[PDB]
Amino acid sequence: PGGDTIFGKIIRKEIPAKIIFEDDRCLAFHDISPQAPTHFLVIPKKHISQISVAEDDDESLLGHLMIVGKKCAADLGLNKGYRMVVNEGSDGGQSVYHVHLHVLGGRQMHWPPG
Amino acid sequence: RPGGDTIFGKIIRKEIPAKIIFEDDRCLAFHDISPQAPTHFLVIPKKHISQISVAEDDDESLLGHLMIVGKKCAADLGLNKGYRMVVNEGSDGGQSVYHVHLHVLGGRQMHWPPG
Ligand SMILES: Nc1ncnc2c1ncn2[C@@H]1O[C@H](COP(=O)(O)O)[C@@H](O)[C@H]1O
Repeated sequence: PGGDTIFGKIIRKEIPAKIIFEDDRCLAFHDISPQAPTHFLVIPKKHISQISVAEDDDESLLGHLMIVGKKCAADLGLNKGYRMVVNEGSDGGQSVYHVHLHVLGGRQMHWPPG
Repeated sequence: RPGGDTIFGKIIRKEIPAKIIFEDDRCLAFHDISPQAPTHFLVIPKKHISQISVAEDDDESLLGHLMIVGKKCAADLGLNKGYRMVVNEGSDGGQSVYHVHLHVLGGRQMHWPPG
């Protein structure tokens, strides 16, 4: 349950993380390697390894990650905006094979997005 | 009006041209006019939502649908080595069109940080 990645360990509370929000199906916490003054992740508790293998039934859950992300961003005072990112695979630069939504703010985000 | 006032609303109603990848009752996927990767397209809802920060709770399935369509289009376009999904919110996010949309970029190595 939670999967065999470091994010699984975080979900199971086996290793520490700075948790922002939790409910019965997702978890939001600050990234250990922040790329902006505010940088956190929203992850599902269901182990979906990558967005490319998500099913149609996961539709509401994925949207839930975004809504939680939006709400956490507001709570963290990101009133000038932010960027949401999902990485897939090698080219996408996905670092952990557990689906995660990046939320970055507190500075001007630039273009291209990597 | 169905689709809203932005240029994306006009694309939805076929009033200005677009290179469309996928269309159903809830969304539309089309190629970006200023690609930042060899493949770069957008997935947008047909319902006008100005930005992700004002999305409502019952917009959850719709937002998730954008992602599912995004990943399916990516697969259909042969992005087998991966891709990056992006949502720009507000000034710090660099948002320029205030109709919610998901970027999907691939066909090259994406770098970190993501802007
Ligand atoms: N007529 C158009 N057709 C397709 N893509 C567009 C059009 N106008 C703007 N875009 C793209 O939409 C995005 C809007 O910027 P942003 O709001 O930061 O995502 C940019 O990537 C633009 O290149």
